[PDB]
Amino acid sequence: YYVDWKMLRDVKRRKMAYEYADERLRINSLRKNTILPKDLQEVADEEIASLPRDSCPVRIRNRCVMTSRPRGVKRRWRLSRIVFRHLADHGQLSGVQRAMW
Amino acid sequence: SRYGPEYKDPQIDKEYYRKPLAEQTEEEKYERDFKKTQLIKAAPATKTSSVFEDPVISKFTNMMMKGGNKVLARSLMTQTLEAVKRKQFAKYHAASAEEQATIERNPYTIFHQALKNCEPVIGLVPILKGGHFYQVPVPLADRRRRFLAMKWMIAECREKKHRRVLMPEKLSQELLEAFHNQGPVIKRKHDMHKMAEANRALAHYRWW
Amino acid sequence: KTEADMEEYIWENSTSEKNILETLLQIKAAEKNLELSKEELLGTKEVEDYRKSVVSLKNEGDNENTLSQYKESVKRLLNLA
Amino acid sequence: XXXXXXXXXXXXXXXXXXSLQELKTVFPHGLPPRFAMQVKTFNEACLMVRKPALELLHYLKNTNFAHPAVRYVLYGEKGTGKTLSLCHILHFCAKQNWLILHIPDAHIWVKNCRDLLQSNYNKQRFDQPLEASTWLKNFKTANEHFLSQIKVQEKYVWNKRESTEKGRPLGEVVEQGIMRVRNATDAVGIVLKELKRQSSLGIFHLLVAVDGVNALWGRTTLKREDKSPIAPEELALIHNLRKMVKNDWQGGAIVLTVSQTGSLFKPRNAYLPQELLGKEGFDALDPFIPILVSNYNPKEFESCIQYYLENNWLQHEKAHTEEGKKELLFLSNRNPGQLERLCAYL
Amino acid sequence: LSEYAVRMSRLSARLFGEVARPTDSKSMKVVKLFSEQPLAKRKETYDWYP
RNA sequence: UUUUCUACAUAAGAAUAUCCACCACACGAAAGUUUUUAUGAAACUAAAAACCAAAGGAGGAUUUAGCAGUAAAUCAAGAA
Ligand SMILES: Nc1nc2c(ncn2[C@@H]2O[C@H](COP(=O)(O)OP(=O)(O)O)[C@@H](O)[C@H]2O)c(=O)[nH]1
Ligand SMILES: [Mg+2]
Ligand SMILES: [Mg+2]
Ligand SMILES: [Mg+2]
Ligand SMILES: [Mg+2]
Ligand SMILES: [Mg+2]
Ligand SMILES: [Mg+2]
Ligand SMILES: [Mg+2]
Ligand SMILES: [Mg+2]
Repeated sequence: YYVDWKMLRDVKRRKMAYEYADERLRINSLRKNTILPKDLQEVADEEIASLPRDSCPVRIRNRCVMTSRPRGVKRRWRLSRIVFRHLADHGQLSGVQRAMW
Repeated sequence: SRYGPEYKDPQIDKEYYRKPLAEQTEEEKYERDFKKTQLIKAAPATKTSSVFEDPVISKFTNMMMKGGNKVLARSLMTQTLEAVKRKQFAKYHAASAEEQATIERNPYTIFHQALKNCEPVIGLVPILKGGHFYQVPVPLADRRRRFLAMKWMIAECREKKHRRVLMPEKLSQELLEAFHNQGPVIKRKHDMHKMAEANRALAHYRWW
Repeated sequence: KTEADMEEYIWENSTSEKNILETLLQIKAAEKNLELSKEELLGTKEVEDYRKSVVSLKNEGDNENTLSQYKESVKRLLNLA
Repeated sequence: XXXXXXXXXXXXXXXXXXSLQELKTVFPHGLPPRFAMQVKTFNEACLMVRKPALELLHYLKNTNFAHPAVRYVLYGEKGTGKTLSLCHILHFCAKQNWLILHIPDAHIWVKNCRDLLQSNYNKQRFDQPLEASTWLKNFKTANEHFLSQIKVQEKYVWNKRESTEKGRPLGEVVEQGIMRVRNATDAVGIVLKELKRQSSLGIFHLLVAVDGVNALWGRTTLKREDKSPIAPEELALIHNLRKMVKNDWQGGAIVLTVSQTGSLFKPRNAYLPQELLGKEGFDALDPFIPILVSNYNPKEFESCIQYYLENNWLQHEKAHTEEGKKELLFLSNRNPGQLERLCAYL
Repeated sequence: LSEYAVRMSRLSARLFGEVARPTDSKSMKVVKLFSEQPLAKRKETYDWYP
């Protein structure tokens, strides 16, 4: 079990987004070009609009991997602030010390 | 405060150090000073041993600085001393020999004078009694008085000019009028004095 | 190739060359000396002092020495001692 | 320090004076503002003489008017005194009864022009009436005697209803360019080209003094309503003024100066000619005499202090000691413009 | 700006293997686009969750 | 006006709310209308130009902060 249903949803959006990556890339290339004819670009427009939009990149949300919390995650540890702190304060996180200066 | 109470102030005057030999208690004193292994403060950047440094001008310089501009305040002051200088030269060459003996051409003596003359003798403090605030006559300590003069000059030539008029100019005018006691600054000093005279009875209230 | 493209200042086909040419034109026309050759002019030790001085002034850049060389070369060139 | 007139060699670091009428006559144009302050303050116009000024004047003594126009250059650090070392020359050779064409700051042309007028008579050149008119109004009082003497051989058209035909005194042209201001610039250029044409005759001894020559080939601040910046080329005044440095002519002498202060797009510290002029400038400027201008030496310095004490302009008590001298020496690095300012508030 | 300058530019780029013919700031995004790893493909994205 | 602009780093040149019919200009447009560009499958989002230039002319009762490299002013970076 992933910890939440929200997680299942986003796991799947990751798998989707890896699936169609190159269709996206390829099609969008024409679409982003000023050298090509506009005519090509309209059809291609309809084409990326075609492919399932649960497979689009921006629809992805980094979460805390243990705790699932949608905000507060620190990119490097893929952890929520609460969980991160929790670990770092038993000393279980290497090289992280409470900062004084 | 990165100085502990252990660090005593620097004495920056050179005449003191070069010529000790005639003074016994002071010889004893500065002996105590460095011998005490006294940790002493890094002397400030504004204080210099320059022969041209007038502490009063420095204070007045600062109190004119908005934000962090030393540069700008320095310049405004410089232009004020200058402006008064040239204005007094103009009064000199256009005058008669008698008045040539009279006129002060030193902007500095003009400044210390125009401040001596603008400083109030007594001032008011509010006292709360039985629900009302009475403004009561208080004798003042010198430094507070100096401050009141300077503060007043700056506030006066800051506020009441017409915007086409630069600061150094107006400041020079106020300096030269306060020199002859006819200036608005002195009107202010006088309204202090009058307010103190009206309330003189209440000088009983003050307990200290 | 464009001549503003170069990494050197070559005295050849320079503008400084034209300017000296006209300068000595007017210098000869004033002196009533009817001898006219670009060969005669460009050959002289003076025009050479100027070659070296201006080549060094463009390539080396602004310097005290360099403007002392400019000083001397233009000195002898214009008859000012 | 003792003096009589500008030219003496042993009088190096001595005080030359002029009159107020001498001053209104010789510098109808600007005098450096700091020094105009000095003069209006002390009632006396006073100056000292420097080694570069001496040098320049001795070169001007040996001049041959048969030879082509000779270029000179005064370069140096900020406030190092190079604009006044132009005026020394100015009143010398104006007292020698010459033609004095003086542009105090070229920079005022290239920058800050309220009114940019478009003139296609010259094929896309812009005229600056404000500047033209001021310059002419000073130039009128500059040389009066010479203005009635010059007879211009040309036909000139101001308007469909206005013209002047050859045989006219030059002063007429000038004042007729002032009265109607819109065409003042055209008249400036005209006065210029005919000045250079008449310089062939022995009647014209021409000293052309342009301070801030860097302005001529420099990059310009002024702009079209399309926001497009305009070249120094596009300016009528400048295009015509470059023609006056060209060394094509006889009888004239051009003293020039490279400024930092009034300039545009140049860094604050660059006092060297090739920088300030750039490639176009240096190249189009041909062999010239690169006269360095520098700080006061100790003698000139104690001379400047002598002079300031003489006027009781140092009002500080301790200014008279050797202490005061060492302070002002060390704060100014004995630089003329710096000492000027250190004394102003002292 | 010169022609010599231009030809040198072309030469250099076609040598080092960068863009050949003059192209808009816009279209260059295509180059940038294949020149990279598309965001969805990065191991730091798809393999996010254990 | 210890201001605004351009140059520029910290000496410069100009502008400066009233003339008057300016061919409006002094400060102040962060707001809007238009056009682009950045991102993105999707602009409602951000930025930039062009226009426009408004309230505001130092703020009632009452209140906030600061004891020194602090307050105040100025600039740059990162997290997501
Ligand atoms: N006594 C004296 N003062 C000079 C002389 N030349 C310049 N000064 C003063 O020094 C200041 C600097 O001169 P200036 O030529 O304007 O320097 P610039 O800004 O570099 O061009 C001026 O304000 C003059 O008043 C001189 O020959 N004698
Ligand atoms: Mg997101
Ligand atoms: Mg100058
Ligand atoms: Mg200024
Ligand atoms: Mg806006
Ligand atoms: Mg407006
Ligand atoms: Mg209003
Ligand atoms: Mg309160
Ligand atoms: Mg990030």
